[PDB]
Amino acid sequence: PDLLTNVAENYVNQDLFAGIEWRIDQDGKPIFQGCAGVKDIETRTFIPKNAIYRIYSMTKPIVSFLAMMLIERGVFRLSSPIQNFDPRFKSMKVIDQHAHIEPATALITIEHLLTHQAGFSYDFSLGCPISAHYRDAQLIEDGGRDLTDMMGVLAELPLVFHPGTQWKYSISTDVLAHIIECATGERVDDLLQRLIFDPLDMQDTGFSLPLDGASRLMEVYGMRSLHGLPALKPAPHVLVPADLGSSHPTDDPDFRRGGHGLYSTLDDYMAFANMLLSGQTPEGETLLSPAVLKLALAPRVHFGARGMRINDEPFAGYSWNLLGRVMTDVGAAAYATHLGEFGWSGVAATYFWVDPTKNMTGCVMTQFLGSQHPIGSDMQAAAMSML
Amino acid sequence: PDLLTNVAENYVNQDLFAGIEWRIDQDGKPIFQGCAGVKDIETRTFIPKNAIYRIYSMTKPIVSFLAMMLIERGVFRLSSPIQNFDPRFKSMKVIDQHAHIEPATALITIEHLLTHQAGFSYDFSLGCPISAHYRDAQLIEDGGRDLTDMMGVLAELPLVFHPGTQWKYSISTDVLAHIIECATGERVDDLLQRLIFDPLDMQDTGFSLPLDGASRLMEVYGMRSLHGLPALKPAPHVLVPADLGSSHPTDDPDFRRGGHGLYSTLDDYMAFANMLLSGQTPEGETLLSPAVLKLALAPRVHFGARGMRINDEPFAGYSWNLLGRVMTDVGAAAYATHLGEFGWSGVAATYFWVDPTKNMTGCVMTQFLGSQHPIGSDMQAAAMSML
Ligand SMILES: CCOC(=O)[C@@H](C)c1cccc(C(=O)c2ccccc2)c1
Ligand SMILES: CCOC(=O)[C@@H](C)c1cccc(C(=O)c2ccccc2)c1
Repeated sequence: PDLLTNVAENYVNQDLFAGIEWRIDQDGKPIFQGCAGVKDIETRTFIPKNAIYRIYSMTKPIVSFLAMMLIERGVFRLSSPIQNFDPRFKSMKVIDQHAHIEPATALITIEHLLTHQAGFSYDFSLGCPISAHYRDAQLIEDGGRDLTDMMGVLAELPLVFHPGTQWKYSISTDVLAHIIECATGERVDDLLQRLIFDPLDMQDTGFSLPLDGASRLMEVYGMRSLHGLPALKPAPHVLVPADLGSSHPTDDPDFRRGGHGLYSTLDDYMAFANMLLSGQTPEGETLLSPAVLKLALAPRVHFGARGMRINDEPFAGYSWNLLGRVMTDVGAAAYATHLGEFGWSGVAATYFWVDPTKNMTGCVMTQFLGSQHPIGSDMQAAAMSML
Repeated sequence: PDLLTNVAENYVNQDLFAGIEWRIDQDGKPIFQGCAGVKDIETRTFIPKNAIYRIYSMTKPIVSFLAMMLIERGVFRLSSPIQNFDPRFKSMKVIDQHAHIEPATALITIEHLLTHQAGFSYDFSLGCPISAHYRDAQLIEDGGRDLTDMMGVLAELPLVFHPGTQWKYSISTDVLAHIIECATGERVDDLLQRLIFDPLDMQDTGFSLPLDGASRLMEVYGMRSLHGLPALKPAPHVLVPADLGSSHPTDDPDFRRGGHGLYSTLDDYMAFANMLLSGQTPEGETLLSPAVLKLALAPRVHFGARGMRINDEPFAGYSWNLLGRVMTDVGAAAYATHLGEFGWSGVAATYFWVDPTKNMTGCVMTQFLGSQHPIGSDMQAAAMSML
């Protein structure tokens, strides 16, 4: 039966999500799709055609893919030290949980940024030795700050381990977007437009709403913590509209980031996901050669018995490649999948996957910040059970 | 029986040493003393009255004692970073045996210099990752270069471990002499004269010969390796005059060092050794307080299974304090001693000890570079056996 509809309708009928859309493609054509709920519970307006979602860290596979294209074109290489493009990242320091600070003993490379092994942290990282200083600097909160300037502020702060020696999910994709700009002399949003969005016909994807976009933007629900102080336990899961402060502008022509900030649609993101099965547009144009796509997807960071964790949340059986998660042990997995399934997700509960063993892609779009309910994994599992 | 004479005479009669003097004091007055052999085997001139010896690293306890006086007087402290006095030692790097170089993760302190834990090495260190670059720079060989200038060259080279983390006998006492000059605005030789030599009436001790000193200087025998390349096995122990090149001038008024370079006499060095029993001159003037002398003599570096070693030669049962060796386990010792016996020695086979349990001091003066025979320890053992 249609387990995907069941999952989505149950979430809407339990007042856990306002509105959900999903699509599963196989061999580049839709095989399951649906929608549940509404654009916003306040007016119960129906989900519009080509509804728009804040995809947060589903920005990261796109920016990472751009970096792989630029590696293929010779702009830089995985081993390139980022200080060669921005000397503000020369002479980094490292801080630990015992207040000890010392010089970094390795240079940060492009590969370190793509694997979150550079030693950067994130503003909302609970218990982190440096996240308090990120929050004081408002690195994430101040979305009106130009990327180039935010990077100058970040560069003055210490790392939390020596580059290459550990893994911690981080602001490093934003550093990557910035280093792309340094290396090319172009803006990351223009490069994304020319190299990825326009060839794949992702006309609704970008760091600002399209002209007719305000009426299609889905409402975002959830509770962002006071002052950005990382919470010690989950807030109650309640459909209250979320206040984004100045972190996620809708119409700032200079807003651009590497780790979040894109708006997109279900249809646009599926075009990107389907492309990742081959590296080609549907017309057959190559965005990334098979050899470099294989380089990008191969498991690259392997985890100990604790596994891959973000703020202590597990990604069971997943390793990390240059674009995001990749399933490397079905026997350790916590929900239905196949070896080699890859993809990523965002904090407003958007989720996608690519499953090469089934020539399958899937994406769930919704807007709930810090959900206590893993809707993305639930929908993936339903789709796996159906195919 | 006079074991000391028997040892010394056997060494002279076996053509191993040209000339030997010794004196052992108890309670500040001589109990055993003697001489054997000649000033030089070429003319067989007898050892002159107030014969002069190149004491090499028996310079180090003198310069270290000076540093303790300056600590007592508030000039600097054990924890003082040396870069505060000479910024050429900011931003040190560390090299390892696998060609890897990285920034030092700790600042070098005065204490590190006094304990040879700063990470410096020495030109003649066999197998050392950096000693080839010391030799290329001629740090030891170029005795005509001003101390201040040698330090500038040394400061550009990497350490061989992070400061504080290991022990390696080193050029750090020369760094200490230079930092003393930076901290005080005075020259180390003027400070030694005023603070130590003049109070102890050590009128023949200094970095150049007295005006009547040339005829009193003992000839120096042995083989220095060609180009300074550290030898893979001992050279034959043969009494041939040694060529010191420009490493050890006799009449350069600006030659001064921390780790070697002093000329002295048996009588002068015994005045210094006897003072180390109390921190006082024989007239009762305090050069160093009892509390700071105890701080200087307390065992400070402890060694693992292989023990304290220099170029793989062992100092069995010895630990390191701020002035040199200190006996911390008679059950591990390789020759007669008592708990707390301390002192040092030099590469031309001069040797001294202070034994607080016996209120005893002893010194052996001779001139043979890189002796295969441990004459100093043999004479200490003889004297211990005669009490
Ligand atoms: C998936 C992408 O989200 C991120 O990981 C970073 C980029 C991010 C960026 C901007 C805003 C937020 C939050 O609003 C938030 C974070 C943690 C808990 C509750 C809310 C998070
Ligand atoms: C005790 C003080 O030894 C030193 O610190 C330096 C000043 C030194 C200076 C000049 C010559 C030598 C050697 O002749 C030698 C070194 C190693 C092996 C064999 C011979 C050593």
